[PDB]
Amino acid sequence: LPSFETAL
Amino acid sequence: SRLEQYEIHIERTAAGLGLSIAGGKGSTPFKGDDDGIFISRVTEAGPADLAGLKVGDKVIKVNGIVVVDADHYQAVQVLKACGAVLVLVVQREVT
Repeated sequence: LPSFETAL
Repeated sequence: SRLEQYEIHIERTAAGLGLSIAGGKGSTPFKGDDDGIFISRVTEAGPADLAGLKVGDKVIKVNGIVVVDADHYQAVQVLKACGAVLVLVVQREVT
């Protein structure tokens, strides 16, 4: 599975 | 440990929101088997920190838009696109 982390 | 639900009023600035999200439906869960949207980072003295956001908060709504079941891209787009001011509804474990 993807492991996503997005800074915003 | 109480599970509380809070509203967090984030004013977007030139530095964005000052937060990172992890998780999302169909992705590696941030916390246990809950693949919801969680706050993984909070920029010190950034908009989210000033508004009281904490790492580990679970994001429930953004300006009334539910994202409890959102996949990751969905939540990113809501957080990017849906206002100069974001009223987040979050869930948090409190002592």
